[PDB]
Amino acid sequence: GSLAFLPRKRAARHRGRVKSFPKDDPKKPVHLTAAMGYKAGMTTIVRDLDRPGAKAHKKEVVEAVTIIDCPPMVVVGLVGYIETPRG
Amino acid sequence: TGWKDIPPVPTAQEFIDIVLSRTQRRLPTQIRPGFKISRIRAFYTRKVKFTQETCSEKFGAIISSFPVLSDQHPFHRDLMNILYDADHFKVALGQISTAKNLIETISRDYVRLLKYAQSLYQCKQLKRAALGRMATLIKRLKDPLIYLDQVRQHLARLPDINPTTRTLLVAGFPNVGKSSFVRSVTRADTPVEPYAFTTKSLFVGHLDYKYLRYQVIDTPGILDHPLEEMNTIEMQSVTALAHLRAAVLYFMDISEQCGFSLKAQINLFKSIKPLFANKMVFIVLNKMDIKKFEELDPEMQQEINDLTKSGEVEILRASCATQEGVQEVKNHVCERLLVERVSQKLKAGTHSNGNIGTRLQEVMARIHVATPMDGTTRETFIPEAVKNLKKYDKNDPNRRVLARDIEEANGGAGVFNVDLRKDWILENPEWKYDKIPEIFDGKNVYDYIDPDIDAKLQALEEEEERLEKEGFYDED
Amino acid sequence: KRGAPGGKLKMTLGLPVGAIMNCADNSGARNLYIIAVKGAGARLNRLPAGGVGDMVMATVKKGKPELRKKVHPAVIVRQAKPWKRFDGVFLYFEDNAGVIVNPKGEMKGSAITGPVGKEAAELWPRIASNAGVVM
Amino acid sequence: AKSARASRIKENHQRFKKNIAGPVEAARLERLSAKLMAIAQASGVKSGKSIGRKDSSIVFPM
Amino acid sequence: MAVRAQFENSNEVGVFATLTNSYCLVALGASENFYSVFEAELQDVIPICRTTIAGTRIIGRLTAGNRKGLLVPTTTTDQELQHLRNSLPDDIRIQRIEERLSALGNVIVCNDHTALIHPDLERETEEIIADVLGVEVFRQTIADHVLVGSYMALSNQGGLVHPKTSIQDQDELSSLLGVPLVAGSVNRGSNVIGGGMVVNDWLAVTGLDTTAPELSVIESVFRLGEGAGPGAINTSMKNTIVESFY
Amino acid sequence: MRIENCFFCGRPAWPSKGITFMRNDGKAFRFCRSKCHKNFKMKRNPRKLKWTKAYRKNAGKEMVVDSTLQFAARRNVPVRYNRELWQKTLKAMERISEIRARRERVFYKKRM
Amino acid sequence: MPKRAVSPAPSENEVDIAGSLFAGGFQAMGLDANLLRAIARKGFSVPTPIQRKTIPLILERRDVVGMARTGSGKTAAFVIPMIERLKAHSARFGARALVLSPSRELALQTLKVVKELGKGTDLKTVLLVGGDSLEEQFGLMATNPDIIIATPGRFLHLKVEMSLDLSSIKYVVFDEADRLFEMGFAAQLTEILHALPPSRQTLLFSATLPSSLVEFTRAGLQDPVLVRLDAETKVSPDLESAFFSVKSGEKEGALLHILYDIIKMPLGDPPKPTEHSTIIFTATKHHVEYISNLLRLAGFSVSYVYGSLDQTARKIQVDNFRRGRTNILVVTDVAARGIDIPVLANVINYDFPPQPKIFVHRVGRTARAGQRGWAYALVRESDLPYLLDLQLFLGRRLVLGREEKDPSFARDIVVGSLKRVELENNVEWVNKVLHENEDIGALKRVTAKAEKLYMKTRNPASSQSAKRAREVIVSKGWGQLHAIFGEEAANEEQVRDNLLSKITGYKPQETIFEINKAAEAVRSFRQRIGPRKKAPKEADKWRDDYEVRKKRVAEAKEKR
Amino acid sequence: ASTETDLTKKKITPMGGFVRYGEVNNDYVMIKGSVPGVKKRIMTLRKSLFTHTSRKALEKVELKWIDTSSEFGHGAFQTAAEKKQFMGTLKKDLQTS
RNA sequence: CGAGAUUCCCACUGUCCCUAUCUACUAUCUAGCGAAACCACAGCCAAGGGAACGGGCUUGGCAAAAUCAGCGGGGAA
RNA sequence: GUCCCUACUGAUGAACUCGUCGCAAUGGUAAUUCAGCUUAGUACGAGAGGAACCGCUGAUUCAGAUAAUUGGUUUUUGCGGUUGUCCGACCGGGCAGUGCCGCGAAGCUACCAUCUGCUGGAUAAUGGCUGAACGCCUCUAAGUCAGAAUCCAUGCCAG
Ligand SMILES: Nc1nc2c(ncn2[C@@H]2O[C@H](COP(=O)(O)OP(=O)(O)OP(=O)(O)O)[C@@H](O)[C@H]2O)c(=O)[nH]1
Ligand SMILES: [Zn+2]
Repeated sequence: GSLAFLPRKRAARHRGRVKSFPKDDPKKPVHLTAAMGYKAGMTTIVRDLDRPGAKAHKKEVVEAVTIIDCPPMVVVGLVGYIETPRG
Repeated sequence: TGWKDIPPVPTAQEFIDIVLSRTQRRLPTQIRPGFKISRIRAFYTRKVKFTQETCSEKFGAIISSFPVLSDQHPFHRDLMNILYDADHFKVALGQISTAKNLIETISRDYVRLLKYAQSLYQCKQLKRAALGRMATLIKRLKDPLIYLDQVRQHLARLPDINPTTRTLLVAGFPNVGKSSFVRSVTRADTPVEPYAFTTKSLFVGHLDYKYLRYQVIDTPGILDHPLEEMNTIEMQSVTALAHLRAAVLYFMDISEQCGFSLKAQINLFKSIKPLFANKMVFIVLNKMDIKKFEELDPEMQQEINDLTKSGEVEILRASCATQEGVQEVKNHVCERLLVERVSQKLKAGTHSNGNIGTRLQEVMARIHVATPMDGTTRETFIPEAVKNLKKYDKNDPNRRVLARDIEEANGGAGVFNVDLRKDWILENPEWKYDKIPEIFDGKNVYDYIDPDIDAKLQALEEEEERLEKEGFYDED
Repeated sequence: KRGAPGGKLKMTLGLPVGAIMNCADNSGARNLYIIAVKGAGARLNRLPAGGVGDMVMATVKKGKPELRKKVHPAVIVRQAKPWKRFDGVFLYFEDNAGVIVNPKGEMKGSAITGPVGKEAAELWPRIASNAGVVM
Repeated sequence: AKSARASRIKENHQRFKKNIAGPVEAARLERLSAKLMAIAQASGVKSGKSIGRKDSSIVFPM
Repeated sequence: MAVRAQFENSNEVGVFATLTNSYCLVALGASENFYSVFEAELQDVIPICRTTIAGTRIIGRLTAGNRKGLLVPTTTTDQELQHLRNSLPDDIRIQRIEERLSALGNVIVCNDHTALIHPDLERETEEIIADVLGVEVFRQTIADHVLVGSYMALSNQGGLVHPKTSIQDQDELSSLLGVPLVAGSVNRGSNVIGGGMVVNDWLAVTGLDTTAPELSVIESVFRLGEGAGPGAINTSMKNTIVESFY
Repeated sequence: MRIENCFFCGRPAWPSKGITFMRNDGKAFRFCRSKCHKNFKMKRNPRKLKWTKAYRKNAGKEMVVDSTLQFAARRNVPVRYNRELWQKTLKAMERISEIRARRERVFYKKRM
Repeated sequence: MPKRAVSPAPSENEVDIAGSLFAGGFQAMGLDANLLRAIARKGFSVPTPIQRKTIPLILERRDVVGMARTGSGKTAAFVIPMIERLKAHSARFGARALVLSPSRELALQTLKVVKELGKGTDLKTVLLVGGDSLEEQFGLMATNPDIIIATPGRFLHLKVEMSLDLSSIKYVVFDEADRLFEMGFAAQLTEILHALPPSRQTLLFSATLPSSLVEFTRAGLQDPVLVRLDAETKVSPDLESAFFSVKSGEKEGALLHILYDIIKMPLGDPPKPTEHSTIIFTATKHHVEYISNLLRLAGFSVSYVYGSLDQTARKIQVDNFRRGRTNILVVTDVAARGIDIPVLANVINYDFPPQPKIFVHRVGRTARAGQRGWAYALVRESDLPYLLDLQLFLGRRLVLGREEKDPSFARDIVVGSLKRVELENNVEWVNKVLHENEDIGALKRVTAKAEKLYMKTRNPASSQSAKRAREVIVSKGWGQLHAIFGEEAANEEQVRDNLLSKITGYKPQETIFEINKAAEAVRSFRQRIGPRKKAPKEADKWRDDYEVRKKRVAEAKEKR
Repeated sequence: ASTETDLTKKKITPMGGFVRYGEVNNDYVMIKGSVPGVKKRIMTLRKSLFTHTSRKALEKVELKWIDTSSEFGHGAFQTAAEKKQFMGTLKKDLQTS
């Protein structure tokens, strides 16, 4: 197997840590970076492909798609981080 | 097809350097005195065998790749002989074989010596001695490699003609205008510089004549020498004229501007006449614009007509400077060549027996034209629009839009997305760019499309009203 | 160019090396013996498998005496192994069939018996030309 | 085949980023931030404006 | 006027296209070279429909029709039928037919006057062909080949026929059609004329590998260009044919 | 997209559902489930099998006649696009749906 | 993958007449009355020379090695004395006669001959070939036959399986031993030889005598007498010979020229051999296929028979040739010795044979029973030394070009060049076909690779043959026209080629580079070369034929 | 689950509800392809760290329909309405009514 | 039911694998009972350690209790 | 003429009051190749033939995932069928170390199915800029630019 994913470790937390966020520049307008939901399941869709240069262009394409139930999330806190020579 | 796919050959020092580089780099290189004597001898004999193998494969590639002189068409063999002395080429390509064979002999010799070697220093000096023998052999082979490299380079940069195909040779004295004629008739670049031997090699162009390919060859030229003594350039010229089964055109000029007397051209042509007796030959009076065919002296006219007397010769006029008659002369000569080729093709298959060849049966099947016995012609639908629209021309500025130009403006092959909605034709225009329902309540809207469905629904509603009057839903 | 089709989507290849498939064209062969699949990758212990629209080396084990025990390229036309199609449709054929083809694309035969896969017909134009049934 | 980390491919990817996906993601994030704002608006010491103290392995013990 | 064109790199323009008098159908491709060549030859005199049949690239061999009507197989979908109907003018009828022989272009070759069908074609399919296309139908094979559409091509001016057809077979075929016929090769000698080329009343498209003699004979037989060639031109330059095709 | 009708099982087979198997003489069968696929492979008669729609049909258990059933047919001649036509088609679709529901109910009522 | 996967299937046909170092009716030979009646019923009225020479020796109980072509009656030759020695079935357990044959078809042919010639006798004959049931062979051995006809591998397998005792065998026949050795049966042949008792009479019938076969016969036969088919090596005086020096690039066109003009062969299907009977002998099976396809494209009636061809295919081809449906027969060597070839009128060898004796066999294949025959050879510069070995072997004077006005084409080996005009036209048409149809080009490439391998694997010539090959190449006769083309031709080409001879004999003064270090090297090189002075499935109720299938199942169960 | 192509008023949840999950009544995200995790598990969606380099992104999607047959079996009835209409009336439903 | 018409297979092997069948061998936990071999003292790794002698020693890398389950490194002719 | 110690990994783990949300030193690190469209029958070329950049679309291998759909597996022993036996017979049973035959959910799966695989800097060969040694000259001496699938980090995994 791949050496970047071994030894096989259990996930310390059932939730899942984000680790890395997109890099910040002041110029864009304000926006959140993340959201959460719950994997409900998957269904099948058929789509009019709009990929120029593809063999199946402008044709019915059948794909499998995951459904994530996403109730509205509630803001309950703010946190302020400071940049330090130790991170 | 040619001879350009001939691998380059190195010099002596080069070949030594690369061969020793392979035997150094491609095999294990470390051995120790503490190792077993059997493994030591195996190591050193593997070195010797690899050196043998690389030398043998390289020399084998070289020999088997150079051309085999006396299996080619006589044009080719004599052309490569005049360019490159055949006996000397052959003694070279000889030395190289004998040298390779001696390499394999030394290989077995030192293989037995290493097999019976008894010490590491023994194997040391044995391998050193063997590799020294091959090094000295190539060192003596230094000069053949240079000669063969030069012949390889030219044989690569050699024009490739087809002796069998329809060919037209242009010959004569130098400066007559052969190169000018060939540039006029075909798209081949030939130096037209005005000095005696401008072209030192045969030049080749191609033309089309009612959808048929012809190859035109320009030869350098021939002087008054009686073919016993010649320059090599004149020798390749005469070899082409003698071994290229083709139409022959001899370009001569009434003006002695070429530097040779009309009598000199007459003597040269009668000398080369037996070489052209079998063929069809065409003397072309060039530079008629500066010196026409009338004004020269009557006995000169008489001698050129006496030359004309024979039945396989023809006379034509041309002026390559203004291109007065190049089209006409090429058309006429190639037409007669085509007629002769047709005659030969008919004879091949019309040979005496009474049974025609399968290819000839096929050619009659192809040439046969079918026509209805009734002789009636069906009426045709050609519209006046395509009758009077304009022809499609790429350089024309005031151009149509073109889907290609729309594509290039809006991206490329994988960028532009074509829209069929603009091509849709509909009664109400804003109908376009509208979604079309397909499935509804699990039944196909398309499958249930039908005109007069309003009247059919009215009929169904009348039927349901009759049923309701019948009480077709009451509970008892 | 090496004899590998260009512009082919993924499918469930169902014809391994060494497979006895039946013949499709009127060349005279009764069956073709898949012995080598052109374009297959280099993986150890993995038997090269071919699908519809792939030229595969074939050998006539049973056929007319003129054409018997002859090796020439051939392209897969029908496969009984189920494969899916981009419209989400899983389909398979009754048999395993291929038509003898030269490496440029000229088929030795003249008529193709039975139906022809859309993949083979699209990847090779003359298969569509000389194929009387393509579905 | 050129590596995924090849300099030429990196330069082409940067050009694509700056010329194609740029404006699309810009307009996307513009409408997103607009809807974010829609939802969102949908004594110094005694007041807390001056920052004070709340409520050592860097310096040696003294 | 016959132009050499490539769909992507294949010379089987007949395979990738169907061309009739009142319309021409072009397959959907990653590029518009092929559509643009057809519009260049036909600057909007007749509709050029970008059509796909049953999700297939091979429209030339999966549809057959003439001016009066178009025939497409069961395998095509409702979207594609609506594509053909809406793109095609009202003067033109379009029909989907149910045949075991799906390759309708292969089993059917037709012009504004006549039509030829596969020997094994169904009777109901024959009658629907007749009443939809408004043409009369005969049953015939081309050089003992059953795929008339692929192995041979029709035009109201003239026709090009399988090269190996016997003289008597060619004579009877030409008589029953009522149009001039010539047996010849296309695409540098490809045996498949119908797949090699597609031709309408007043122009033709071939592959680039078609040689100049066969280009000229196509011009003559199909009365293209200035119409100077009725076939007497082919007889005049027979010598070129004899040398080239020996 | 077009809702297929299952050959053996009968039911309205959907895209990405069922398998397609065509036999070399040229005929293609769409199977809604592996159940009907295998039942057709095992040479069973759909007439003999009781759960099959066409048996339920031939037995008279499911109603056979009437203008509504003549409405359901595969159309072979296409028509140019028109919002008015398609929307009147949709309201007709609802109207026909209630027709079929009521008439199936009453047919079963006289069956019992 | 399967292009020369193992080796060229026709390898070579090696013969060693040095094996000669080993040493008129049936009523006159006095066979039994029943055997005479069986022979008369079979139709053998006059014995052919092979059995006329061998049967008395076999009746005298001497070991025999018989050099005889296929079809001369070798099977009858070794079965008639065998039956005459047996005369009855033996009540004692143990086989008495054993015959070993290469293939099952030849074994079946031998079995049919044995049955037909022993109609009436109580001799039990068995066939043991691959593919048959081992249990059936065990049962046959239990029934205890007196005569066995078998292949070496199957016979060895049965012997190992049953621990069979061969001490009772007194009569041993090796049919087609050269074919046995070519197929590689030598190991089990030697094993069977060791297993057989020393007190046996050994007959070995072969068309060729390879060195390995000679060694095997010397090691395993007790004073063998070598019988040969009369004057098989004596070239018939009625054989006319012409040899053509041809280049590789013009060589197919030269063959077409010989077929078109020299023989004047009609084109198309012909309307017991024919009047022309053109056979061509080549080196490799790839050459056979290439030449066959090219000639059918040209319009000839060609049948091709090569070494590793399918049995039914080769029978059909040989039947077509012998019944005259085809006029040309293309074969290398192996299929030639294998198949029955009737009297021929034209023989052409495409690839010159390495061995003069192979050439002798190939030219004795024609001109038989006093009939005149024609033989044309295609000889290259590399094939010239083998031609010189041939002229030494035949003892015939060499006529190069036109050194003699009227050379005797039967007694003098006449070599010349072919006519340039028709040569070039056939070369042009060959080139056109090669450029046009790709199949022929692929065949050209594979036959070129096969020819290269054959050049490496061909037996070399002699040093002196190479020598006077060099002097022949130096001589003028190599490039001159053949004597068959006419004295008027001789006149025109003699008027012309003399200045052409001067052109070809040009010694250039300096190379074009002389016209740098490379130039200096060329000049020094020049100075150096300066010249020296099954039951049905269970019935299903839903199935339509439920009751019928149930009845079938019940019937099968009753049958058990 | 209703799409412009088919005016079939239904939710994203197929017949009988999601197997081992239930029926969703909230905002939901429908994403292409197989995605790590199992049912009932928390899924963390986040933005890409880098601006995209393919037309797969900024390719606009147009849908046709969503499979709403019961995934608990090999069903082919998208809506209860069409199911109760096609199957007709049953004896248990008739006795209840 | 139609002589109903048409299509596919059957071989051997002193060859390999799988599945099917037969015989034989196989079983865990907690309670209770309960040995033996062996044991100068203990075992991280790298280079050095004249005598192919390292576990001592020198210089370093470093070095955090205790269990269960896998795993690999050492112990002359 | 012969069973011992311990490193490592995973899972646990005592005390630091319990719990939530985080940081990241450190260690590992992953993508590979081929193909098709356009460029283009263009540049080039006597002919034959015949590119590359940009852009687009696929495929091989490897890696991490997933069961919407398709095959496969049935201690779900679910539904239907069925073989023989005995209990005198019904009955219901033992029955064939779970009887066999069809279809079958869920689950598990499949190179037998689907998805995904990412960006900055510094460099080596080399090509340069400015310019001394050496009044010419020079990529080098000072200063400096570009440049390989290279290296280092982000993206990823552990914490
Ligand atoms: N006025 C005139 N001059 C001509 C004509 N043709 C050739 N020339 C002269 O020929 C000169 C060049 O020589 P070429 O045209 O090459 O004649 P050539 O026979 O090929 O001999 P080379 O020069 O050695 O190649 C030009 O300078 C012209 O002056 C012609 O038709 N008219
Ligand atoms: Zn079903």
